[PDB]
Amino acid sequence: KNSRIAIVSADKCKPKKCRQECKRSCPVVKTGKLCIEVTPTSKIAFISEILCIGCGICVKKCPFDAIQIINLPTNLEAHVTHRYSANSFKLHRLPTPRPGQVLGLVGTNGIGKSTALKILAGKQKPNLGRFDDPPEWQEIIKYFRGSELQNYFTKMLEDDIKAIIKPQYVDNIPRAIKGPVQKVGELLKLRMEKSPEDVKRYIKILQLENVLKRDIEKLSGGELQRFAIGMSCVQEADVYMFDEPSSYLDVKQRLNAAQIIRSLLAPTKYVICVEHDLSVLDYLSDFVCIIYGVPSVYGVVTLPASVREGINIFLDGHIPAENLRFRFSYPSLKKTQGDFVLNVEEGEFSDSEILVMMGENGTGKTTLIKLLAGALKPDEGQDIPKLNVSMKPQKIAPKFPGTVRQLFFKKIRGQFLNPQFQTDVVKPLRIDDIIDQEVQHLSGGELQRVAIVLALGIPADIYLIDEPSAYLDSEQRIICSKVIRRFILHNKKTAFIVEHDFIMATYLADKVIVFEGIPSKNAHARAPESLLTGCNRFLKNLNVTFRRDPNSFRPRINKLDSQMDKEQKSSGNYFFLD
Amino acid sequence: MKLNISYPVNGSQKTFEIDDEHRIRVFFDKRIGQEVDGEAVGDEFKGYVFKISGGNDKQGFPMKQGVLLPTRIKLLLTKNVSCYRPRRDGERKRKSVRGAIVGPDLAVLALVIVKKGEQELEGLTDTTVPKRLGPKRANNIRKFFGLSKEDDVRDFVIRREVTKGEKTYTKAPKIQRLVTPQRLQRKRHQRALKVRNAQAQREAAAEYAQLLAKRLSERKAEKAEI
Amino acid sequence: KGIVLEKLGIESKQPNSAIRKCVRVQLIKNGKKVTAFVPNDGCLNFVDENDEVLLAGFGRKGKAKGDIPGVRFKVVKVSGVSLLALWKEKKEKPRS
Amino acid sequence: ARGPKKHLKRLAAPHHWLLDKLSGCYAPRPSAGPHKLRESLPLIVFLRNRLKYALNGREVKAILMQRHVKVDGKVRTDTTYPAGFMDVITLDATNENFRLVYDVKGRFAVHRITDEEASYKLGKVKKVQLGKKGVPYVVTHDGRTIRYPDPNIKVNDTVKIDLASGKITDFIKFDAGKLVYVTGGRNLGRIGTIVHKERHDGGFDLVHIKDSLDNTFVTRLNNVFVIGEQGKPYISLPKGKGIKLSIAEERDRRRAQQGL
Amino acid sequence: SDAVTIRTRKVISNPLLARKQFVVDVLHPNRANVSKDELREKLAEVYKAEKDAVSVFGFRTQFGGGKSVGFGLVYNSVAEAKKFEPTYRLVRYGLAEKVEKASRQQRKQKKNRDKKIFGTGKRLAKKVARRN
RNA sequence: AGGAUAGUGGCCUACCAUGGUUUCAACGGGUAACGGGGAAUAAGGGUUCGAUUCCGGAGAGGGAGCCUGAGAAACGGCUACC
RNA sequence: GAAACUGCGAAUGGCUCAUUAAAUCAGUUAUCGUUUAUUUGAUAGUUCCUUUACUACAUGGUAUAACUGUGGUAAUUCUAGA
Ligand SMILES: Nc1ncnc2c1ncn2[C@@H]1O[C@H](COP(=O)(O)OP(=O)(O)NP(=O)(O)O)[C@@H](O)[C@H]1O
Ligand SMILES: Nc1ncnc2c1ncn2[C@@H]1O[C@H](COP(=O)(O)OP(=O)(O)NP(=O)(O)O)[C@@H](O)[C@H]1O
Ligand code: SF4
Ligand code: SF4
Ligand SMILES: [Mg+2]
Repeated sequence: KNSRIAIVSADKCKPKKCRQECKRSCPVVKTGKLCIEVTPTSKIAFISEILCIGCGICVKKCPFDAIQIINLPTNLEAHVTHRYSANSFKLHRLPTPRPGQVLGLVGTNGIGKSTALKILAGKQKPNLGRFDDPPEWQEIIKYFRGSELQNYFTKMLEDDIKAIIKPQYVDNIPRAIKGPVQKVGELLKLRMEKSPEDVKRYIKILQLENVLKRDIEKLSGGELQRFAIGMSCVQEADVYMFDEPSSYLDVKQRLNAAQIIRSLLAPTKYVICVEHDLSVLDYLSDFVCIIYGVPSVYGVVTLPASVREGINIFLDGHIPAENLRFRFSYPSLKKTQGDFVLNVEEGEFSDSEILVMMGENGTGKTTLIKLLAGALKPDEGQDIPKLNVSMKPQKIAPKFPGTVRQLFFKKIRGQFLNPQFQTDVVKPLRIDDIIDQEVQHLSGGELQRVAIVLALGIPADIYLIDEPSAYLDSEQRIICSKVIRRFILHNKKTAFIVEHDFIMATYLADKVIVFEGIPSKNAHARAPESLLTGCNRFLKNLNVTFRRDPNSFRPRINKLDSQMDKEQKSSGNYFFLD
Repeated sequence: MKLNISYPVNGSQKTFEIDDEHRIRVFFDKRIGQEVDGEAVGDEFKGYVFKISGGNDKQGFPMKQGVLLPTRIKLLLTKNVSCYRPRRDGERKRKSVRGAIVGPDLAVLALVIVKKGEQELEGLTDTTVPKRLGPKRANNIRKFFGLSKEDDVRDFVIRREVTKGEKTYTKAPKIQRLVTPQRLQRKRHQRALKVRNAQAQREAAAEYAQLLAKRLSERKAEKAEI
Repeated sequence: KGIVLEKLGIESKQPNSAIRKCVRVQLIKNGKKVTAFVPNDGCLNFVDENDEVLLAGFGRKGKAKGDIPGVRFKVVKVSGVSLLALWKEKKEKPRS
Repeated sequence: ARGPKKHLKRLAAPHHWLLDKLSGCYAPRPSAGPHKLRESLPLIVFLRNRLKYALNGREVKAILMQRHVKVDGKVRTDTTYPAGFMDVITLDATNENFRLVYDVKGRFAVHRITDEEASYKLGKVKKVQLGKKGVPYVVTHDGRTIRYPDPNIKVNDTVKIDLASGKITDFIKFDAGKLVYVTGGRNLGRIGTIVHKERHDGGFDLVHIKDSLDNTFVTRLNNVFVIGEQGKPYISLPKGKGIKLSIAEERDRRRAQQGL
Repeated sequence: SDAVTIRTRKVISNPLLARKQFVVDVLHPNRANVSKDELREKLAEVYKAEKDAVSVFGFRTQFGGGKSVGFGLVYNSVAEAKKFEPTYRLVRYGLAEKVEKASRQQRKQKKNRDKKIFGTGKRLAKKVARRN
């Protein structure tokens, strides 16, 4: 049912004063194996993890109440809302779509969230870990009766709650539905019903005023994520869902997205977000609802918490229920397309070193990469890559039927054969499932990790990388970034890294180029200067600032205007403690 | 610091983002209520004289009236007194509130005015608010226009139209504390009722005297027989 | 309910000459060292060192059952399954 | 516990409202009124349970709120108003009139009365004192004070009240040779005229009573309340006539003779 | 169907509510159950007041079968019936239509949200608009 | 004799007196003790249980104080300290 | 007819039994030692105390929420001015 385990350290958990009863009255200590290791000494009582059966006998008769008792995460054929078949991912609790407030749903990547959202929508129905008969709603209702969803699901059965979801991926929505006409224009008009004024408010407060005359396919994923959310938003419906809305978007444009999501919530409506967030989930949701488990094996959803409190528990780890641990050169080229002026400045693209890009969505960072690789251009002059070019795509919704192993044969596993892909991930979160299994059915951070391999895979040094933070969280992001840095610094390469995330940029960065200008008009890429001044340039134009969380070193965006915000505006610094 | 000025006669008001410490060196070490000249601040407020009513310091705490000390202190606050509103009846609460001594730590001085100077301001001097609820009670109506007490109230009443678009109309205020036939009927009925009560008590006590008399006759005269 | 300590080989009284195969158990609640008999034929190989077992008394209320010195308790469940169910091949013991 | 009790459960209420154990947790607490809590009977109880006119509380409220029914010929719109002993419940439903008078078993039967009897009621005088400005006054069992009474009317006597007016139309003195009803307790809803009274200093004047069959008994004076003269009761008595048959006569009359 | 035979036992006239109240007893061999709608159709043969003016409700079948007991009402006019009959029965009869609004706990949540806002609350929205 | 209470009253003040309880078991200690209405068992007498659907009491983490109301020492009221 | 002001309600209920042994408690009195909102029934024609001018008694004054608009704070059914 669970794995009970002991924990030790406390305020004057005094082993020297106590005459150590823990050691004196533990059953495992008195049958060979030393579980609790202690003496009359200056340090703390040490107690093992693996050995401890549970019991809790030491807890009761330890003289001070130092040693508490915890329960660790393990599957026990309990609940089980759905599986696929066997040696596959399962899920246990889908829950309270509590209304009148937006519901945050957080976890490390490939944990079930998306699947749960689909289940809530009523598209990918659950099966209780069994191979069900034709529409067996009855049985599932009986299984989750005595609880809120009985009502919800029965309503869904008679479509008195109409379904809508923002999909996980972005590249699939333009390709699947080949519309008669593009733009925002008519395709939005056919989607919307609600009213004339609300749509005007949405598109206006979304600060676009760009893609009103332009086809979707041309639009970059960021301006495209935006459209996706808009299409989800205006659709007249009872239920509302946003499966990872705030990925590869600007820091300024994330907040107002959140506040447009907020628009829908109040009058007896249900809203369900998913997000891998910094501290922008402060505004997204009211009710954060963490999910734990093992990636691609089992996932359990904890009952909802307050946003503040929930984010704070996600960091340390332990909670009221369980305990999930957690913690050379290039010239000034002038490039154009149709409704754009993408200019570039001269720069020093040094050997054995990184290069950091930032900017607003539509600042031209992305097409640059395409042109460097091979697509169109130039009308006057360029510098060909010396080293073999290596490219990373943003619009990732691929199709290689069969399996991922087969697709891995197109790269090679036998180069700098000592870890590389294992150092990225192998022991804690595991890669076995990701190395097997289809790519069609794989989720965000794992699909993204597919592309992180397709980079240090074909023989190549000069590297183009834009938005790896797409569909990843603080667990998967930081270690991955560290690994990337270790790769390109140790064995002599050059890489043009482009991030929207603050931690994934600043923990790596050294030379920082800055994009500048208004979308669907202009674009200027400023030369690589210091990390401080460049970052200020990036953020002075966007008009937003951060606060380092003093205990843990973590970014927290400010509230547009505030007491500290104004000091930062007047001083200039948007990053403390280098 | 930010400033919030409001001219009471016209009913206009505006904020002013005032940076630079030398521009606001006069306001420090002063109390709420005291008059302050605007010539020392700058040229836009030259000639004006400002009275202060309240204010808010950092972290959005108000300045309590004349309570001294330029620091946030914890005070009991009851109903019918400033810087608090009670939910439950007779609920007293302790809240941290700052004094009326103006210092560096302030955020918004809630400035009012006294005298209008030589220069005219942009927003405040020009515009004037229409004062919303006009006199409801009869005496206040009579004092607004100045009608002594023999001009009638129905003809002289404050008005406001309501143009919908298709079908226009004009709803008016109800008056209270005003004479009608109905009140005169009520007072009359009250007095009459009282009179009827009195007469009924008078008539009732009379029969008691007769019954008592009869008792004295039948009983006390019967004692002479034995 | 209790854990265990070790398996025993209790030398039985006269005339009933045998070995009884009991277990020393440390409980959860007080955590007192107790001895406890294991019922049925075989069935000492089910339980191991460290294992959650729910004990019952014999019947006699305190003191020995019959021929076993010191032992005043039997068992009921081991890993929350019942020894009776295991002896009779009905149910299966979990690995953990 | 920190003030008055507004709720009231079933079971706690008296046995003589004929409240079934089931079909509810709570009972109607009688509102603060003329009569006491335990002795009296709510109007809701008189309507849905006894007369069978209304089924729910809804219906009762809908009947009461349209005036029609009235205790003492007065509106009386509240649901749980305590209608007690010897009260006239005037209804407009086909000119029906009702008097609350006790039965054999100490309950309130649906006893109809004439239109002439609806004019008046009775009342046991509980105290007689001087009010303000030396005016004497009486007080009945239902709190109906009457100003300027006759000096003959002393404590324990009965008064005939006119309803339409707060006046004393008649009074009857307390002794043997009068028809004497008895409320309260064991001998509740009986008639036996009084044989003789007993004084007892320090409260509790046990009166001796003798019914028509000469089965004498004793009751406490506080629960005793007279009615009229011998063979001339001022109110129309119900079936039974305040006699109380033994279980033998019950098994003779009520489950043998009455059958078809 | 066979026999049917409606029997309105324990008849009480109710002047104070303008109705009659009675016990509908039915003898229905060779058919499953009694059906209220059919009894509404056929109760007007004895009383004569259309259908909606009358009303009925309240039944249960006897053990075994062939018979059904029930408790019911007959109001005189339609308006009286509308105003005195409980709201839910009208829906069954098809006169009124119940506004199918939000869940009970949902309404309670709404109430709490309304408690949490002082005054009308348009001021807060306007303040937010000036802010951004 | 005052004060204080809606009030009697060592309830509390100042003065005066030397009393009150008790082995027909006070005073202390324990209670895995809220008290009753009852429950289990029953030849009769009893023995054991009664947190628990009714009455009464007490407390809303521990204590102490208080506003407001007819009514609280209230806790889905407040105040401080732990 | 939302909002707010006023008036009532929120001391009933529901929950648990930790303390508590002549204390709670049961039956049983008493308040001629008392408070009692609310129902219920009765209930102040004598206040301009110069009822000789005295101010209106065809019935008079003080404010103030919701409100319009200007904001403060990271934040709570925080609230500041005008
Ligand atoms: N149809 C399917 N067939 C096989 N495996 C699946 C299928 N759907 C999901 N999975 C697996 O279930 C895991 C979790 O699914 P999902 O809820 O989409 O991940 P996630 O937690 O939303 N990831 P992310 O949104 O990037 O954080 C993935 O690791 C998949 O390997
Ligand atoms: N043929 C075309 N005509 C007009 N616009 C185009 C065309 N092709 C691409 N674009 C857009 O021109 C923009 C150039 O900005 P781009 O470099 O893509 O920004 P970005 O780095 O993608 N930032 P983000 O959206 O946050 O990822 C893109 O947003 C494209 O969508
Ligand atoms: S834990 Fe309790 S017992 Fe083990 S050492 Fe610290 S104090 Fe002594
Ligand atoms: S918990 Fe059970 S096992 Fe882990 S230490 Fe205390 S006793 Fe030994
Ligand atoms: Mg996913």
